[PDB]
Order: sequence, then C-alpha cells, then structure tokens
Amino acid sequence: KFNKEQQNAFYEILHLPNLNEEQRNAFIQSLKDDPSQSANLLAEAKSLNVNQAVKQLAEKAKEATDKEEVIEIVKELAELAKQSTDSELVNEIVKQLAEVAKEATDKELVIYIVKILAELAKQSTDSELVNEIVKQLAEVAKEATDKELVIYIVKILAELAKQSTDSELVNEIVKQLEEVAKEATDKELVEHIEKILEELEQQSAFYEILSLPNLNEEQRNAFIQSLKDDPSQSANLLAEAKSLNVNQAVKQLAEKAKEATDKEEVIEIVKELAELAKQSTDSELVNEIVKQLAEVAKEATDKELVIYIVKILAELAKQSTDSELVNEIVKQLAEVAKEATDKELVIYIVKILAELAKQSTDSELVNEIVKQLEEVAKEATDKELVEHIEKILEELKKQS
Repeated sequence: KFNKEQQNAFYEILHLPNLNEEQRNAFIQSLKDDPSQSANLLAEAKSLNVNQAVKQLAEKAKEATDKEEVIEIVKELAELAKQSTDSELVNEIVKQLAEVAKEATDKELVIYIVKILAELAKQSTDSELVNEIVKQLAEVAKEATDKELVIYIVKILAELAKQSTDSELVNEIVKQLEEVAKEATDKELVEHIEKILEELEQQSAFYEILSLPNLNEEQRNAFIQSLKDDPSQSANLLAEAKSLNVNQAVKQLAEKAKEATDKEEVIEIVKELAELAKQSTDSELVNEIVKQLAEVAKEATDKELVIYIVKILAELAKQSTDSELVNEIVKQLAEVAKEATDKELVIYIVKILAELAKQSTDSELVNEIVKQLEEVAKEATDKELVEHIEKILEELKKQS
C-alpha cells in the first residue's frame, strides 16, 4: 500500500509523455518494490523524460523542411535550456543544436542557432557549459563550407573571450580559433582570424602578466605599459616576464633557505632548487640557481649544509654536458673554498673539484681546476692543508 507522495509519484510517472511504456512500467515496478525511494525514481523518470524529449525534438528539427518549423523547434530547445536550470541536460541541448546547425542547408538557420548558443554562453555562470558551447561552435565553424558562417562564428567566439575575466576560457577560445585558422583553405579568412587572435593573445598576455606572483609592482607595470605601447610583441614581453618571474622565485627560495633555522627545511629547499635546475632546460635560470645555491653555502653557518649544497652542485656538474655551466659551478665551488673558514670544508671542496678534474675529458676544465686549487693553496697558511692540496695537484698533473 502506497502513501500520498508515493501515490502522487505514481500518477506523475503515469503522465510523463516522452517515456515509452516499458520505461514507465519499469519505474512503476521499482516504485512498488520500494516506495521509500519515491522521490528518487520520480526525479530519475522526469530526467529521462526530458532527455528523450529533446532527442525527439532534435530529430523533428532535422526532418523538418519548413524553415519556420525548425525555428520553432530550435526555439523550443533554446527556451528549454535557457528557461530551465539543469546542468548536464543543457550540454546535450547545445550538442543537438550544433548538429542541427552542422546539417543545416539554410545559412539563416545556422546563424539563428549560433546566435542562440552565443546567448546561452553570455548568460551563463557555469564555466564548463561555456567551454562546451565554445567547443561546439568551433566544430560548427571548422566543418562549415560557407565563409560567412566561419567569420560570424569566430567573431562570436572573439566576443565571448573579450567579455571574460577567466584566462582559461580566453586560452581555450584562442586554441579553437588557432585550429580553425590552421584547417582553413581561404587566405583572407585566415588573415582575419589571425587579427582576432592577435587582439585576444594581447588580452590574455595582459592578464597573465598581471597574475605573475614573483615580480614587483614596478616591473609588472613596466611590462604591461610596454604591452600597451607595442601590443604586437605580446609574446616577447610575456616570455620576458615569465622568465623574470621564475628568476625571482628562485632567489626567494634561496632567501627562505638562508633564513631557515631547521636543517631539514634547508635540505628540502635545496632539493627543490637543485631538482628544479636538473629538470629545467633554461640555461640562464640554471645559472642563477647555481649561484644562489653557492651564496646559500657561502653564508651558511652549518658544516652539514655547506657539505650538502656542495654535493648538490657537484652532482649537477657531473651529469650536465654544458661547458659554461660546468665551469660556472667549478668557479662557484672554488670561491666557496677560498672564503670558507673551516678546514674540513676546504678539504671537501678540494676533493670535489679533484673528482671533477679526474672525471673530465676537457683540458680547459682540468687546468682551470688546477689553477683554482693553486690559488686556494697560495692563500692557505696551514701546512697540512697545503700538503693535501699539493698532493691533489701533483696527481692531477700526472693525469694528463
């Protein structure tokens, strides 16, 4: 025996128009199996009923020869996505509208549907439904054969991007217009899309440069003002900013390492710098990381941390095949050793540079290391240390 809301669920299920009989009887059977789920089944049924509804509508828009019938069907679907509030269904409706457009023989009808989708995106707070509309409009353009349809749709996407604060949507629109231009045989269509892409890319670069966290207010203002004075170089400026942004990030890590009082934290920061340099393929950034590590070692007061950093730089020199970088690490280690006041550290660095020299095939590196150690020995007033360095030097000379 049912109860009011379960019986009402029964009657409603009995009246859903876009279910076939077997789906209705399934939902009724399930309601009789467990009336406590009455709400659930009801909502489930209603969702199914509307989804098949739009499907029915879709095929009626696609079989209709009267250009007004398709306007009424598309308008009905449009009012069903707009005037309703359901997240996943509206996506299905933009996909069906898009198919109706893709198969449309009349350009006016395509323009109407595209306008409707543009208005769904413009009046939407759901980022992923705007992304889906962008995807579908973009596909309509790529498959369109009339030039005017393509121009209209890419101008629509451009206006969607120029009324947006979100950078991911601007970059996604930029990638869809890039694909449309790349698969376009018509040259003036390509040139127009590229002008649009220039404006959009300058906008996006403006937002990115504003969002970069590790530059001060004054170089960010410098970059955006140079962006205003010559927009065409939005790439050249943005690259600059990003490089500078990571550069001053590295220095900040270095400073955060210098000011840490916990050995384990300094170790973690040094691993983050080092293993950022090892996996990064930017030459001057790696250079800056090396000299920042060297400075951390230079002013560090803990023997363990100097040894750790020296070991890190050595490990970077042994696996790197960049000559200027390896000589840069060698000189950095060398002046760490010259300025260090602890014999254990001088001896360790001398052994490290010696290992590098014995590893090296290059005579410029071997003899530069040799002269570095000769300087170190020239400034040492401790006879055990000068003997140590003299042995290392004589073995290095016997090497080659």
